[PDB]
Amino acid sequence: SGFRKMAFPSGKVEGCMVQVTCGTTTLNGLWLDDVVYCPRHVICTSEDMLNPNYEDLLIRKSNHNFLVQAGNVQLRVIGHSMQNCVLKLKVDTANPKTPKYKFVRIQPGQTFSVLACYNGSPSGVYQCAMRPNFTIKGSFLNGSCGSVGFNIDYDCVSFCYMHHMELPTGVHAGTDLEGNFYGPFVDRQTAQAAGTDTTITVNVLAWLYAAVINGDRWFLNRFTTTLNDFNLVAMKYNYEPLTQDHVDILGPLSAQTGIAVLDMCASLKELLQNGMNGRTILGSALLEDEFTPFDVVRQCSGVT
Amino acid sequence: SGFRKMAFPSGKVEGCMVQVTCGTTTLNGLWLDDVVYCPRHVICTSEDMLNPNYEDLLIRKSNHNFLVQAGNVQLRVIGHSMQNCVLKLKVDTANPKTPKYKFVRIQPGQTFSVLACYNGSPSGVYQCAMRPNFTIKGSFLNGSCGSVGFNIDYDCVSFCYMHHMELPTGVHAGTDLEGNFYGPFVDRQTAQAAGTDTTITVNVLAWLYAAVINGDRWFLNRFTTTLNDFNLVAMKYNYEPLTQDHVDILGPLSAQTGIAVLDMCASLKELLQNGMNGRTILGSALLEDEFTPFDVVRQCSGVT
Ligand SMILES: CC(=O)NCc1cc(Cl)cc(CC(=O)Nc2cnccc2C)c1
Ligand SMILES: CC(=O)NCc1cc(Cl)cc(CC(=O)Nc2cnccc2C)c1
Repeated sequence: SGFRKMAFPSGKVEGCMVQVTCGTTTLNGLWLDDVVYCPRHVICTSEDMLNPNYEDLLIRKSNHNFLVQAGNVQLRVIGHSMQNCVLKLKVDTANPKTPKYKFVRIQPGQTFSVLACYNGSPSGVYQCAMRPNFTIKGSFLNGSCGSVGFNIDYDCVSFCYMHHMELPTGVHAGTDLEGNFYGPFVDRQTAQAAGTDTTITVNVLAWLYAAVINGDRWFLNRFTTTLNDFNLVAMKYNYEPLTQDHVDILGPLSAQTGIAVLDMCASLKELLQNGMNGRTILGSALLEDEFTPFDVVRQCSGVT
Repeated sequence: SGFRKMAFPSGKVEGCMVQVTCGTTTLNGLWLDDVVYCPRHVICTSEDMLNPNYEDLLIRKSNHNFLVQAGNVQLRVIGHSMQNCVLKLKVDTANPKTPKYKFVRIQPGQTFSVLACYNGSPSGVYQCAMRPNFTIKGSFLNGSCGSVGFNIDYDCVSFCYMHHMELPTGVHAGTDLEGNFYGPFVDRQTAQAAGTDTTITVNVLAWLYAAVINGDRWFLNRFTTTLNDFNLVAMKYNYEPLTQDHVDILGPLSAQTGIAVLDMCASLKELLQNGMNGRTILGSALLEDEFTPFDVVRQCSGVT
């Protein structure tokens, strides 16, 4: 028993982290096979960052201008190319620690582990979610760019995120491993609207199932609701509309606890309308939305 | 910016995890050098666990009865011994992935990362604190015994905890790497009083400094307090008494933000007496006590 915001073990990813330096800028790179992936703003100076012409900036750079260091050993760069907002640096050596991996574009509401890195070295690992507005509420400082988000299935690391920037609002923006930003964000120092964020309804319900599994049951009630009535409440409280697909993904949790999804929705409805009344659920005084139904099942069953 | 419950990167510890089987019981072991450390209840059966005579149970076991598997390879056991509540299995091979390490007995209120494991394989990593009552509020299931807690300083892994059991109250108990339980707990199936827990006052103040650093300042007020007046409030709310040593450890955070410790105590006092009023601090609706002042400095400065 017990429920924690658990991250995947970071070992397979620690072995891929490298430091990439170009000109005066140093950030993190991801070494998989003979390729190092890193944000393309590594080629910019502070003056360049207001409206950088990346194509022009990259033209002034040669393979020898990108300094890639893995721990203490220097990697030899034999090719460079830009794909969307990432640079792909071909190196003459395949990373001997390359795990089985995939590049995936996660959906908003999905979660992943982030290995925060500075100068190619890891500092910590934390679990987070891609917000409905495509930002991530992370913990990142200057030099953390190039840190990656990932998931792990048995032996395969699915890389889903690469950190690029912090918005003026303190939230974080980045790309998939093909360099496509999640959201409307561009890699330039300009005003950027993050957009209205909502609460991940299906995740809150999953976390309510995790609470029941771990003995926290005070919020269960004698009521039920319908998808339409629950969605009127979700609208009022900036919760994502719950769909039949969400109800279906909650099936395993509904089967394990014997609490129908719509009965759990009525608990969520009462909690939204009345609050916690000074009480807690799984050590939290607010409704947690950074656990997917899959995360709850994985943690409550002990999948390694 | 941003503040997260961040764990240390788990790689150095993943490389030490092994599976230990004895009789019908399988749990996790920690392979450092030519020694595998694991909970001594690995030698018990379910009937034995009510009042096990460990010395007698271990006498019926030989080196060949302890099956130690590292990934997919079997380790040869050449010695076995019991030290307090841990078994030390000498193996004929030193772990090639043994990091630089120390065995440390952490103090209550200190934090550490836990690498939860099942059958010698890691499932996740989370940050937690040794509660003042010497329990840990973790996420552990059957088979997680032997999972370890640790801290990392540059290249040295300080092992501080080994998971042994779950109390009937759902909280977790375990030992240092010498087999000494933290707290009054014994490794037997009996009633065990966890004892009154308190809130780690110095950690809440550190987290209040982290909040100011990251823009959350709504709780700052026009008031100050004294150590004695603040401690009367801490008593009333089951908060640990704040001492001059705590004030001193908060010095770096006080220097960085320019907010005197006693002024921050007056903010904490007002928050304890009036609550959050439906607001949040660093995404939390309650006062967080699982970040030490050192954790705050490390995260806010990006130490790798
Ligand atoms: C406001 C802003 O940062 N816009 C321009 C911009 C656009 C890009 Cl592609 C990159 C950067 C640097 C950057 O944001 N780094 C960073 C990352 N995470 C935490 C803290 C920092 C300082 C800056
Ligand atoms: C109530 C109780 O567990 N007492 C006896 C006892 C004492 C000891 Cl040394 C060990 C065990 C097993 C045990 O608690 N395992 C476990 C660990 N973490 C999470 C879930 C589980 C089931 C059992």
